[PDB]
Amino acid sequence: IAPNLSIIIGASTAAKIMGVAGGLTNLSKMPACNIMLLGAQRKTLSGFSSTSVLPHTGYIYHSDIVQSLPPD
Amino acid sequence: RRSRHCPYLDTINRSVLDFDFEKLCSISLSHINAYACLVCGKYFQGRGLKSHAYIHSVQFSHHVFLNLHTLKFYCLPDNYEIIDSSLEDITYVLKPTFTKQQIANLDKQAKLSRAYDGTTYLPGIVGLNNIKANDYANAVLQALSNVPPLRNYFLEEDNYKNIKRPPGDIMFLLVQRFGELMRKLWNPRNFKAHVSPHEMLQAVVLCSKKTFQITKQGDGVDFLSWFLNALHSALGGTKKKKKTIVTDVFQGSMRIFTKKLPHPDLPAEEKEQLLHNDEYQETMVESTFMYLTLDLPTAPLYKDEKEQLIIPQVPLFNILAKFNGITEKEYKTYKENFLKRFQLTKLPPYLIFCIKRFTKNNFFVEKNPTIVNFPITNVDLREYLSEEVQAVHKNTTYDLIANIVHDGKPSEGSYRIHVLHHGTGKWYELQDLQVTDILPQMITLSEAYIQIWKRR
Repeated sequence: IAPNLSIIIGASTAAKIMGVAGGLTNLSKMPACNIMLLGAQRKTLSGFSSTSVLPHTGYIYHSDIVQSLPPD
Repeated sequence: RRSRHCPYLDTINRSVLDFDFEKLCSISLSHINAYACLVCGKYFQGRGLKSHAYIHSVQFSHHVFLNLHTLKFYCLPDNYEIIDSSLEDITYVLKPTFTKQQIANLDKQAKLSRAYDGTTYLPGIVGLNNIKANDYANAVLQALSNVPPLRNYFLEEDNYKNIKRPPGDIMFLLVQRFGELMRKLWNPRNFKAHVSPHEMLQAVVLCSKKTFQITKQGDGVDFLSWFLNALHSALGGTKKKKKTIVTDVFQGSMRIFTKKLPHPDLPAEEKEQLLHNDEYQETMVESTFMYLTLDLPTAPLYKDEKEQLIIPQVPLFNILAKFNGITEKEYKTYKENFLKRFQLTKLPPYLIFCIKRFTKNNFFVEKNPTIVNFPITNVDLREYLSEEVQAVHKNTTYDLIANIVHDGKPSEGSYRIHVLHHGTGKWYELQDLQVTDILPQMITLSEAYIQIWKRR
């Protein structure tokens, strides 16, 4: 269904970001800035720095491709 | 004869008797006729009028005592023998009478035993008391326990008396005290769920001299290397017993091919002629091992670029890959290096894996905290033997039995032991008196130091 998107990020995260976005047509009308925050949990900071508990982090930030890189 | 009945039977206190101390007179420092009071639990010199036991009996009004040699009870203030049905239980504590059926019906035992104090436990799974830096001693004693070939030779006192003891034999006390301690810990019915090796570390420090002093934490590998050797040497007086009860259990034949002078200081042509000389080549160096040594990769020494401070996990088969003709280790020493390749030619019934964690650098001794991923109930070692020997063994699979894990720096350590209760699968963690049925994953997560196997 989405050969181009399923190879950059992998089909798993591809499904996680297309299902939550309301479909491929829905996210095609969506800016990349908003596509970053797809499934971005507003995790409750447990008395920590907001940097420690990843703020503004979405499924794309948890994809295998990005996690291969150093945290910075 | 009022000997059989006594009006002082109830005064006996069973939870106070701590029979793990030295059986020498407290008042006058003697081992002869060591008599123990049952009311309070003190040692004395023996029976007789105006004797230390008699003086205590007529002073504290403690009547019924116990003989530690004849195992026959006495009432000292009138000094007559005492016989009772219930009292027999006490005699089972200091000298447990493990008849052969109880040995034969102990690997099939799955009932938690009863202690007088109420502290439940399983036999064999017993906490050895850490009096003074006995963590390594307790660890090695527990690891040596749970070995059925060694388990079935010491639960009976009639196994090691018949051995020949020369006039200069000064190490049989080690064997007999090991046997007695094992009987104390393997006891189904004892007042305390723990046991003190107080009578055992004394024999250890007598046989090993000041070495392995209980003041400072000893080294596990350095310990059992001497301990198994001492057990082998004690069994047999003035008679070469190449195979004794401990030799045919852990010892295995090993082949070594060793080449020497590979030193880089030699030029290419000179080294080519040297290997051409046929003087410096692989040699027939077959010998015996009491335990297989495991050499680990060095610590990463650097943070991983993605996940900093990554824990180094190495599969066990990488370590065991040393024992084959494929790999060869350079045990360099003094001026010239020595390239040795190892090989296995006789798998012992139980395989011991010592792990070289603690090593001295050029300046200071450190530890190698490299975790190892190792299975516990399925491993194959058939690739490490020559086929002309592989046909002999139809069992090359081993199951873990005991595991040793060390804590912290060499100068500050605290041994912990993972024991497998045979018959069941409960892996129990013992440090000093700890008892906890862990899962088969915490054994992999922790860093192992000494492993015990079974070829089945």
